[PDB]
Amino acid sequence: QTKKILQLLRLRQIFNGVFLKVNKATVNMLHRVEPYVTYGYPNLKSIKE
Amino acid sequence: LSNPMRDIKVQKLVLNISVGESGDRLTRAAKVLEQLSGQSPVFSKARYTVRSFGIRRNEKIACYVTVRGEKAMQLLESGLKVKEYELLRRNFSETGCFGFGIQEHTGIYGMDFYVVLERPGYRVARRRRCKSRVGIQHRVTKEDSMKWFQVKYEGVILNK
Amino acid sequence: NHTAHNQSYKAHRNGIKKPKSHRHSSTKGMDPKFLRNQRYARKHNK
Amino acid sequence: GRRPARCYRQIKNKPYPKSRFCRGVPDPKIRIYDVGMKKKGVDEFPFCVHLVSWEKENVSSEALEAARIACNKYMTKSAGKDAFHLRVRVHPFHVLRINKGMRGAFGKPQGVCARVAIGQVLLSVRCKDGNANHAQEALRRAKFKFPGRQKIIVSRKWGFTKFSRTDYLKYKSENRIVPDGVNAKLLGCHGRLAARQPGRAFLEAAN
Amino acid sequence: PAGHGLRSRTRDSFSRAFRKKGTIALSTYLRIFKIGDYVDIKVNGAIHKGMPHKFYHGRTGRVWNVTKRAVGVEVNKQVRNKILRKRIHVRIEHVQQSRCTEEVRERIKKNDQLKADAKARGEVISTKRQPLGPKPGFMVEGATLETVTPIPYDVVNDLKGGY
Amino acid sequence: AFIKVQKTRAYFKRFQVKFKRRREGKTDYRARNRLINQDKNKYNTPKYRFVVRFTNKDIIAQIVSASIAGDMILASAYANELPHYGLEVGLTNYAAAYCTGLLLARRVLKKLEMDEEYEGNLEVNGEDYSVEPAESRRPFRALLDVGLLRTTTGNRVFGALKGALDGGLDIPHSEKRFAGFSKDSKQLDADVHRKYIYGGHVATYMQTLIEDEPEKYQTHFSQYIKKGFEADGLEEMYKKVHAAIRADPHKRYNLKKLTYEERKAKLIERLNALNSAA
RNA sequence: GGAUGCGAUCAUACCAGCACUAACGCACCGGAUCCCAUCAGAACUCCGAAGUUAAGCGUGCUUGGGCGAGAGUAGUACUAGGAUGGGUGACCCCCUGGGAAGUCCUCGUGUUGCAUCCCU
RNA sequence: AGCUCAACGAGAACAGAAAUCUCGUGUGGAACAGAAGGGUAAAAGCUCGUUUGAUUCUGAUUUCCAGUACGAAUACGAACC
RNA sequence: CAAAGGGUGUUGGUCGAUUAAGACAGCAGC
RNA sequence: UCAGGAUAGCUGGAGCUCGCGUGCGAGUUCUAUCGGGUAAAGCCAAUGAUUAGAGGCCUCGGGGCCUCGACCUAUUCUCAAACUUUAAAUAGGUAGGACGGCGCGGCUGCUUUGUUGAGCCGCGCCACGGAAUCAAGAGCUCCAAGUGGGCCA
Ligand SMILES: [K+]
Ligand SMILES: [K+]
Ligand SMILES: [K+]
Ligand SMILES: [K+]
Ligand SMILES: [K+]
Ligand SMILES: [K+]
Ligand SMILES: [K+]
Ligand SMILES: [K+]
Ligand SMILES: [Mg+2]
Ligand SMILES: [Mg+2]
Ligand SMILES: [Mg+2]
Ligand SMILES: [Mg+2]
Ligand SMILES: [Mg+2]
Ligand SMILES: [Mg+2]
Ligand SMILES: [Mg+2]
Ligand SMILES: [Mg+2]
Ligand SMILES: [Mg+2]
Ligand SMILES: [Mg+2]
Ligand SMILES: [Mg+2]
Ligand SMILES: [Mg+2]
Ligand SMILES: [Mg+2]
Ligand SMILES: [Mg+2]
Ligand SMILES: [Mg+2]
Ligand SMILES: [Mg+2]
Ligand SMILES: [Mg+2]
Ligand SMILES: [Mg+2]
Ligand SMILES: [Mg+2]
Ligand SMILES: [Mg+2]
Repeated sequence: QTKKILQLLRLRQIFNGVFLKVNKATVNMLHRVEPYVTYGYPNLKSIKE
Repeated sequence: LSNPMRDIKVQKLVLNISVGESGDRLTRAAKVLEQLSGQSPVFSKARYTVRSFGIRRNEKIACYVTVRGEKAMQLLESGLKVKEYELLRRNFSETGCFGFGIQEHTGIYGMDFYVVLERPGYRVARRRRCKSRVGIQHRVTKEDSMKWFQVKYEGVILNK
Repeated sequence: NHTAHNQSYKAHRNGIKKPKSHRHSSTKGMDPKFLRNQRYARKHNK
Repeated sequence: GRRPARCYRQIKNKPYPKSRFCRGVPDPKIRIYDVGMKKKGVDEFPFCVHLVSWEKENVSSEALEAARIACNKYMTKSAGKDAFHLRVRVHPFHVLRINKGMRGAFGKPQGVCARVAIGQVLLSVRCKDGNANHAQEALRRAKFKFPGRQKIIVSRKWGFTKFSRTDYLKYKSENRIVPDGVNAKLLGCHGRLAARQPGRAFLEAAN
Repeated sequence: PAGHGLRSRTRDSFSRAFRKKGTIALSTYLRIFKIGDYVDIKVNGAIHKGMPHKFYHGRTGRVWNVTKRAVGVEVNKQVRNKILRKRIHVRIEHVQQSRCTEEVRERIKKNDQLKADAKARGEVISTKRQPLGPKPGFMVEGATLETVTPIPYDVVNDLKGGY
Repeated sequence: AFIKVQKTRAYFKRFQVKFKRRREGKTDYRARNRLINQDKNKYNTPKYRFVVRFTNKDIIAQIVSASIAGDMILASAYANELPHYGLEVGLTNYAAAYCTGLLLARRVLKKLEMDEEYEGNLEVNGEDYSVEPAESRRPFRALLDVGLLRTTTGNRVFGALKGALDGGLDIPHSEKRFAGFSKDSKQLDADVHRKYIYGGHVATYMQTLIEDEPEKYQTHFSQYIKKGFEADGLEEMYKKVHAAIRADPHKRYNLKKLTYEERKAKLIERLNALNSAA
């Protein structure tokens, strides 16, 4: 299950990163791969860099 | 309470002769009821085999007949006349019924007299459609049956 | 004696394969009385 | 003879009670669960102290009787034959099997034991406040008869009732308590009104 | 067969609900079934004819045939790496009309009119539903604040109702 | 000695009530299920029931179709409205049942706008009759729903069945239960059946009492005498009624549930009275 | 506002006790020639309309039982995922989530379709 | 088609714990060939009436499962009852 | 690998009792 | 038949049919809806097991009017893989359009009292793609190897 969800998030390699819109559908997917990822709210500086 | 529809009456009279064995005795016993009641009696069969009583299952061991109407009254006074118009207080059931037994009456056979008292309107519990229960106040009680016997035949109830 | 170990992994190598769904499905096994009338209705269709 | 208790200390199998499927089970060692003055009224013994289990383990019926006898003897001497009521709160309903090679190893019934949980009361004693010290000491001796770790807790309830001592006096002062031997019945505001007595009819529930 | 009968392990699945035995209400026999409808298979334990195998109990299928007393139902069944389309006939006592698609028909009409109302004004829109999104900011009026703190421990309370 | 209570809490907890109509003793759901259950490959094809019910003083006839919300009445006919056609007495006998069935048949055909194509039986001779199909339309079909009565030979319900058949309705049936059918001969006696249709059996009994028990005749047929109906004139009366049928076919007295406040107030009064006692 | 016939939902509709009902009904009820029916005209069947609302049916009531709903039990029991977490072990805390059930307490005691008729 | 069972309560010559008969209560506490489970009350139980669908002709489906056979079962069609 | 059970070893904590109206130890004649 | 073989699965090779984001695909979630009887719970609910007193003490037996036990009523301790009213978490099924919808006509030997239904057909009109995320793409066929002793958490 975790393997499939990480693929749907396009996180196929350690330390890969992606943006993700917030909605109940996506948040519940993320909840099921909690120990394999870390995430948060990126500020303008982070998005630019 | 004094409505005409509350008048007590004899619903039926049942005469039971439990000879306790098949054969000629049962045939003779049945003939006694037929002439005494004017209708063919029914032959009852033992429910379970009992060696102590000497009866086998599904064997005719008794005969009874049901009588209604005037002949029930005519045949009921004769039984009470033999009984001297006296009954024990325990002979009346809680459901407004009473019975007695004679042992003198082919031969001589002892009979079992049981009387069912009912008021008009008991059909509600006997009909097939909208079968219901008779109201509690309208049912014949133990006290009502005793009073009926004390006014219908001016009999006596011996507590003993 | 028996075990289902590794069998789900084998099934998912190329599966789970859903059957191909076509617009029209086979009429085999349907009520012959209904089917026979339908054939006559198409015969006289114009 | 009987195996050491360590062999069946841990709860490893599903409950295996005596039934039409398990036959030839020996009787439990413990057969009496109430000792002392068990006919005393609810108002006689306010104090109550429990021997509470602190582990999840099997307790053999043999150990339960030994604890009851040990607790009973000390309490009788220390306080008297009519100054306490001891109740065993655990019943052994689980049957232990023994396999007397490994072909067809399903064992025959050996004995019985009780499947105790964490925080479950093992023994209870009710008496007067003056004998609280003796009651606790009696349970201390019984602790050495059990395999696991237990704890002595002084109950805040009136004897074996389910009411707190403060609530029991509150209800009794209001005339809402109907003694029922060792139990106590609380009168509410339900049921046929004619069933109540002049001084035992209430408009609101006991809250 | 081969170690298990047709109704093996159906002690609970095929038993009637508590205090719901005896006569079957006649609304069951007044249902109308058409080709293409979705039905949920729920075995009634009192009717022993036309009853589906225990596997199909609790499954939803599509109606592909209608007979005098039964409906043909298509049910998906996973066998190893494939899904099979199992076609079974079941007496109508064991089938309930499913509400799995109850929102589709009413949703299409609303989408059609919304697009029509938007086409006349030359405003391209989308009728797609969306999952719950993040809430916007707002102000909450101040009120009395109740302070919550951890409770001191008491052993006597480590039991339902206390010791 | 003291007897254990039979109806305890446990008894009521596990008790399952039967259907309201069943415990009221009015509906046989085994028969009802087999009467209304339509083939699923017929979809929304109503299955009409010819419902005939007899009360102590009236006959009720209805054409009924089943639905989820309840039964729908297509047409109804009551024997109590036969006086509008001429029949004043014997509204529950065999002849009245025939008239009630005939009236329903003409009314339903009138409602379906097919009464001209099917005129029914024009020669009522007591023989078994079944309306032959017309050219461009089949006859209306209905099923007899007798209810909880005993389907005995000569039963009034089959008298109403004959009237419906003579009215032009297709009702599956056999002649084994019409009045006049013989168990041994296994044949239908038309003369006896025709006798019952026109109340001949009622007329025969009226004449029997006159010759033997005139006093009983006055009481047993008081309403017949009160309206100048004789035994020999009943056949002509019914034949006239049949022709007429084909020619043209809030104050509250019950207590109201007490409100919560009223019920509570009365409870307090009883509570205080009980406490003040003793 | 109700009754009756057929119903739907199948206890908020059941069970027990007590009380009450205008009109039309529904009943009880009268009889046993005919159809039919039995040991038995009790039932079933047929014919009838003298009597009675006594019962049934209907309605109301009960600090009634049951049933239904809420609150509470309780973020408790249990549980998915996590840890080179604690502990000798038995077991357990914490982290990311889901989350019951008796007792006790309060309230409720049917709703409704078609047709006919009464209140009119 | 009609009927209602187990059990209990209160009654009746011989008759009693237990023969037969009467009334009342009775959600199945009975019965349904056999193991167990499920199911069933104007019935699937009990008693009577009439009977042979325990029939003829294919095919389809389910269970087993390789989606083979056999056994068993189910839903139709065309006949005769 | 280690247990039940123990320590006036030592370090924290919880409840209770006593004490400038004189406690505790020793000393003195309660 | 049990140290084997065949069979299906897993695997390779050969391709073929298409597709380029408008994908109709997914070991994921969301929305709606359906099934369940494990964990827990329950006995103060059926069935079974089981501790103690209390009241009533009518009626039955026991012994010596007394008296113990049976009985009845309301309570009470403790239980169940082959008990259960209730009842999770996790997991299971279905659905979320172009294979949609509407309008007007037509066909039938099936169906209806009934051009009443049922399914199908023709014509016309409408249909911003009808949850999220992803889609190193999707489908189809042929021939064949190895394997059919497993082990660990
Ligand atoms: K210990
Ligand atoms: K097995
Ligand atoms: K039958
Ligand atoms: K009885
Ligand atoms: K220490
Ligand atoms: K529970
Ligand atoms: K229990
Ligand atoms: K191989
Ligand atoms: Mg040793
Ligand atoms: Mg084990
Ligand atoms: Mg084989
Ligand atoms: Mg297998
Ligand atoms: Mg069969
Ligand atoms: Mg019938
Ligand atoms: Mg009579
Ligand atoms: Mg009345
Ligand atoms: Mg109540
Ligand atoms: Mg069985
Ligand atoms: Mg078969
Ligand atoms: Mg230690
Ligand atoms: Mg080798
Ligand atoms: Mg191979
Ligand atoms: Mg669920
Ligand atoms: Mg299971
Ligand atoms: Mg279970
Ligand atoms: Mg459990
Ligand atoms: Mg090998
Ligand atoms: Mg192997």
